[PDB]
Amino acid sequence: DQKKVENVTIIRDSYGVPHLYAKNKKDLYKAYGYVMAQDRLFQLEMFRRGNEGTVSEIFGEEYVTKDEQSRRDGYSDQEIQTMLNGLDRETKQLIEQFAEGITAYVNEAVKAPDQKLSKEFHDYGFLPRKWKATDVVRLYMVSMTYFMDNHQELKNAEILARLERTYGKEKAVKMFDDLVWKNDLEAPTSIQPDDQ
Amino acid sequence: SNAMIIGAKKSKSGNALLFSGPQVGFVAPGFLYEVGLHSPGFDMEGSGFIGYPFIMFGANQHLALTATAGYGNVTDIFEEKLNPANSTQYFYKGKWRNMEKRTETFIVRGGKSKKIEETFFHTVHGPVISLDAAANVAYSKSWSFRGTEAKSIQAYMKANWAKNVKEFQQAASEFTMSLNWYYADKKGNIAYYHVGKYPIRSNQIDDRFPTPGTGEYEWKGFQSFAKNPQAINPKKGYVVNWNNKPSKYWRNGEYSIVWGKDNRVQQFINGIEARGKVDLKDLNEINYTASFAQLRTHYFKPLLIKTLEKYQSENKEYAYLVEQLRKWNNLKEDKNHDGYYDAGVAAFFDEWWNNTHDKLFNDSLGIVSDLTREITDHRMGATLAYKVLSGEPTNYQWKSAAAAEKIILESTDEALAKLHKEKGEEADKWRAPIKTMTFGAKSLIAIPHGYGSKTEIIEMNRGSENHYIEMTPKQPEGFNVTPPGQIGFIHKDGTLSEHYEDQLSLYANWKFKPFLFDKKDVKRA
Ligand SMILES: [Ca+2]
Ligand SMILES: [Ca+2]
Repeated sequence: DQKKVENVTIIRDSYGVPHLYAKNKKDLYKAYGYVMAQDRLFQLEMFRRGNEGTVSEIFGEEYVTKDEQSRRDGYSDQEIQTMLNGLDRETKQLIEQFAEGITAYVNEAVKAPDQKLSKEFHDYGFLPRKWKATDVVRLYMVSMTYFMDNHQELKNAEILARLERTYGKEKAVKMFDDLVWKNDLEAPTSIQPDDQ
Repeated sequence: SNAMIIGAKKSKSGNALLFSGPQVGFVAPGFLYEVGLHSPGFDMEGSGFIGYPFIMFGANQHLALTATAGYGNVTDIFEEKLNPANSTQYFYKGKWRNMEKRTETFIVRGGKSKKIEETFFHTVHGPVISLDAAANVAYSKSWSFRGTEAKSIQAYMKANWAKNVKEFQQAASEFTMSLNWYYADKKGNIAYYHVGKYPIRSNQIDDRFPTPGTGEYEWKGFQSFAKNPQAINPKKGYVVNWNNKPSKYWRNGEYSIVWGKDNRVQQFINGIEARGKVDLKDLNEINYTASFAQLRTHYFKPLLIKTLEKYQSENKEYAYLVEQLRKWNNLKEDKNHDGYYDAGVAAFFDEWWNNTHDKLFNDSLGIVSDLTREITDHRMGATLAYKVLSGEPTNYQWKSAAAAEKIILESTDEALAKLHKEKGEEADKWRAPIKTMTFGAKSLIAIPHGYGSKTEIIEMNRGSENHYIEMTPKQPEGFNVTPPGQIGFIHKDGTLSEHYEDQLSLYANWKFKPFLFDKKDVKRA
């Protein structure tokens, strides 16, 4: 079906995918946030809580240690705002428009909660909050940082220390070099060095 | 995550091709969000991770893009030397320095609400993640992208707005986190970039372990983007990736365990090299193979076969096993959907491998296997096990060649004995029940975001979405699937959106929906 939210035409195809037709990027990115919230508001809320370390407010003590890790390694709102302030002014404005679109749905849903707030909000007995551009950065960080963050250096130190104390240093060093190599020159690569 | 880009000379149609397969798990609502974006000079269709104001898997008017996790070295742990008189002080560049202190309050739902308080610490290097009080040490964590995550968002938005290689490469140069980016355009070009900000480390330290934090071993800036692995129109005519190493001399310190001689990207290499020119149907066949392959077969099944053949005159059961192993297509698949893997010998091979890995390492690494099993039996490859069993050079002599051969044989006899006892002597009786999965309520961020789905589907070593894109002269064309469905809404009364899980059947049955780009096609979909 085709619909008009403000000055943006939204065409939803047979799988429900929204196709947004806007006259400029400011309108487009507001509609982008809006349709995402229409479709996924509870998921967005919980992903944001994940980054903020406030899941235990909803799901209890089982998520306290996860909340603690998220706050330990995370950023304050002011720190994220300082990040946004360093972007190109147009980019920052579009992230703000995206948050304004999510917020537009939040406001609509909280005014008509029995029809537009999803079952999880009713079952867990809380309301979604409005969004700022800093919250959009939190959505990015909660998932993308997972693929970058690891403590394997600490695991490796423990492997080496535990091998040393049982086998001695000379043998432990050789074993570790086979476990965690410096460079396996036979590892398959996506490009060859002549292609650089 | 896997990806392929195919240049014009390797494509049947002469058009560049792109394939995406991000592996972010399987949840309902899904981890991805599909959309079409259209404003003047900006037309783009595809998906991104939930909440992202940009497309990561898809195409604009000019170019297609995708990404896989880079596994580049962007996190370092610093070992801080603490003041024995004050554990909140660490030594750095000649003086005791004070940690930054932060008190955080956590409200916990009982049951009523509880208020917990914890204190968190920062050093010059970053957040304190661990304490070894017994050694007067604190461990802090440095990310090369600390404070530049918003710049990475901007770089991805610029990639969406880009119209050519130069603009895309400019965006790539601004991205600060470790990803592989893949590009294909309507002019026939393809391009690969290992993006991220990679620090210049001290040459006095072993980068597999934590760095002393006393000030003599600090990062010395970041290397230029021109030093990141990258290629435009590589001579081979294509790029494939399944999180493997970018280039021969590119290192990633503590996480080298994912970039060894035995690596799962071999499934994609094998499939592309087995073919001449390819089309999207070929790319889908390669995805199918990778999704169902028993990955240890590539290097370990020839070794097993060769060993059994040396002794099949002695053991009359070995000739049969060799015949069954040779005819097996190396997949754990269920083509007739009868709920059992089609090749009985795959059950034998699974058990053989489990037995072999245990015999190889239990008597030396058993005591550290809580840390090493995840290395030696890694999902991307078992390089050390292969080197030991094949007699190739290793730093430590884990097993003599004679001992390695005895392991292969003993593992065979034990696996076959168990199958004969419990199933019988014909391989068809060994067929194992398929492993299934559901699109559940908890993603890799490890907190619930919904109620999931109970629909069971065969397990596939496969992207959470797939796009297949051909950059034709007119426009991007192709097909995709984005399970479980577009819309995560469940009504208060329990009614699921009609689009909550209407792509699960497509996903499970290797069917796809058309990639829509022309507005005239969008209105009739
Ligand atoms: Ca590191
Ligand atoms: Ca079957």
